[PDB]
Amino acid sequence: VLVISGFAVLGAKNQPAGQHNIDTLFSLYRFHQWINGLGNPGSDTLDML
Amino acid sequence: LRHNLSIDGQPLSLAIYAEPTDPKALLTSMVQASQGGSAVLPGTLSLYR
Repeated sequence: VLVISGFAVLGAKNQPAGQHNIDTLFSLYRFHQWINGLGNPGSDTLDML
Repeated sequence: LRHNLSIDGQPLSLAIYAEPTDPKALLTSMVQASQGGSAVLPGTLSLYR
């Protein structure tokens, strides 16, 4: 989903898509924690995400 | 006398325990994804049977 969105639904700071650094690293870590905490409807949540 | 203690400074009122909120459990769930098929290549018709 992240690559299909091309980091547009992820967001970025001062760069298109996303540069491989600490900002995107922390963003992805928090996003994965959110996905883990999503719960059972998380599949559909990512579906319309 | 001002702080309502004993002669040796021992508090005259027992301090409340203030029982903590204590931690909670964590949960995780499953996530699914969907895909389509590949383009059907027109099979080059051989001569065999």
